[PDB]
Amino acid sequence: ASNATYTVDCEDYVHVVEFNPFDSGEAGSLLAYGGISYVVIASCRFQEEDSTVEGIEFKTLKTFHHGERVVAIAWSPETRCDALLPLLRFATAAGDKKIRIFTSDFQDKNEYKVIEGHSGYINDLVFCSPEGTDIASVGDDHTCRIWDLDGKQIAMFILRSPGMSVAWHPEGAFKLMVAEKTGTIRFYDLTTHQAILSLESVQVPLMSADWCVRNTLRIGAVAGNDWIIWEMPRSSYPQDNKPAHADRARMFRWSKCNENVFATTGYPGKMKSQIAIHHLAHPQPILIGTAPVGSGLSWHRRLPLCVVGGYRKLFFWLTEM
Amino acid sequence: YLHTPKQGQFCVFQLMCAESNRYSLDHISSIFTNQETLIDFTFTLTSMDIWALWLDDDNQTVVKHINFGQWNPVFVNPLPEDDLAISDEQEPQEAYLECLFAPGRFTIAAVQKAI
Repeated sequence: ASNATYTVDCEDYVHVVEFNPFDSGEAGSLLAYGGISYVVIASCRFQEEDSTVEGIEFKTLKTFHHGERVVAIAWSPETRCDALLPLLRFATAAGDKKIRIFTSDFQDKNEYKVIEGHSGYINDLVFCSPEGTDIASVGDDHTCRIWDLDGKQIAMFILRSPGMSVAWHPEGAFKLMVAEKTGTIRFYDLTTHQAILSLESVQVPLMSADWCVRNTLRIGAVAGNDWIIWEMPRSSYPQDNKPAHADRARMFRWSKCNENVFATTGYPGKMKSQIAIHHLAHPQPILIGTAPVGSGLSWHRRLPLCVVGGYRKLFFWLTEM
Repeated sequence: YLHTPKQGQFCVFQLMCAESNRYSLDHISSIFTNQETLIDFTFTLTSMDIWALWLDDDNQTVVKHINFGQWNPVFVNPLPEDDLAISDEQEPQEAYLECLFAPGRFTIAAVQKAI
């Protein structure tokens, strides 16, 4: 088990962690993490980006009182730290089945809006517009729902099982990916409000799916114990299927810098949650990390670096390319 | 069963033996049918029923029984529908797979033969 390259202390348990995938106009990479009753927004700078930094410079920028356990965080594309018009916008899902949109100027103006209408737990959410006006959410009510920033439901797709992950297509307009617990991944067009296509996993339950940003034909997921890769439009069947974890895989995320590298996490388990970093050319994980109990997995935008939340700590692994 | 071009007829008889070894038919019943084509029939002495199987003019399966002028219907299962209505929200693939693999929906032998 590799030790984490960097470790940052947190006030409480980290339930979710997400790097800002967008350019905020700052030299540092923005990071959001959700606790039991709060969301923290921080800036991270690494020695690999700036030779004036020894290891990791971690600065808390803002803390938002949430009052509920945060389960998912989505960054808005409008998020900017530019000194002329700073705007922080992100969405959260929590155990109360509500979405909260937070807006801040990083000064005194801190607003949040509550969106209601899911009848079950929300499992995942994303901003599903380049303009950052629309939010997609999925949950245990067997719905995928589309919301404006006004909290009005624009659209609703009835699922055949609980929606487990949702992702916007990185290049193609109007394409939403929805991963269902029974192994089906569906693609929806938000203009026509129609399902375009599905993929099926060989294993169940399907727990997380992500798009490869560097190769928009590739989808990766975790189902049962295994990680699964599809290459579109070649087949509805997996191209690759290999073991990820000895007992239940939970999260899958593609590296933002390398189309052959991805991370998986094991389920919040008695054997301390393993992070496994995989490279498609290798039959085994290139790195196996241990986090004592960790939830959330996110990749840095530029560096070959991933973060996992744990017990009062963030753990960072740099992958040698 | 007497097939005729305009109308079918069933007749039930009892065999009688006189003291002189002379046999005759005693006539028990006569039952008319519609223009349906008779495939098979049997009759039971426990229930005194005639069971009969036909095809109609559209070649659908018709079964009826009668105690030996009204035939009792059997509700035969229809064939699956020609068109499948697919909602604008349903993936066409899921809808067709559900129909095809539905219990009593289809027989493996047909699918294996098409492939």
